[PDB]
Amino acid sequence: NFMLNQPHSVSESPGKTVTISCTRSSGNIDSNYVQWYQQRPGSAPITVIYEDNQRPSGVPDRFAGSIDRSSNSASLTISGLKTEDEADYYCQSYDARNVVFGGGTRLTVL
Amino acid sequence: NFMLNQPHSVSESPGKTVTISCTRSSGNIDSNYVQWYQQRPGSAPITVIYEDNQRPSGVPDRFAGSIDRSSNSASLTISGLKTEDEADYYCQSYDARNVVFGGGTRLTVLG
Repeated sequence: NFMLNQPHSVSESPGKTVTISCTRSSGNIDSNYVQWYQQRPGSAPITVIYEDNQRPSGVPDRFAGSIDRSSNSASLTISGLKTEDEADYYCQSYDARNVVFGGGTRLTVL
Repeated sequence: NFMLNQPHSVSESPGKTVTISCTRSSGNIDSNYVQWYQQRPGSAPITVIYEDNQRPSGVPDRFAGSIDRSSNSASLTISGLKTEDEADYYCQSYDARNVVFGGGTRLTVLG
């Protein structure tokens, strides 16, 4: 088993870039795919990144996923922030007998 | 290209067994693994079921995943219902390689 640790929240201005990171506590981050989910409270989550850095159809190119083996973390970078981007972001990966989610990062667009 | 439709709300008394459906709009429900996530207020989702009926350790056997091919859907059944089970439940599967989520179901324990 392992944990995916990410900041409770982060704030940034519209038009700017923000990076939300997810650190895996044990085992190598590159051991399994990392997904990034966007959820606006009251609605189901939406996949913005799957398999570390692949954006599904219909997701703006302003979203990009990356993996950093040196820090054993995954990052979601959102450029040109739009108000609509305000939402909670959860990273997720696979362990052995479970799917583990990060605590989620509340992104506030000032 | 498909959607995973679930009932918006479901309610049941404590102690009883509640079933939450997840219906795939197109393509066989059994052609890709279905996961079930439990999301309590202001917190992160947790996996209660993965690969159709697998329970990670920690999750009570009170939760069970199943597949009904006649209604092309997956179901999460929760027995010994407790007020603590109240939360939003999301089913999830794969379209190509993308992760598709169900609309979600608000489970209220009328108790």
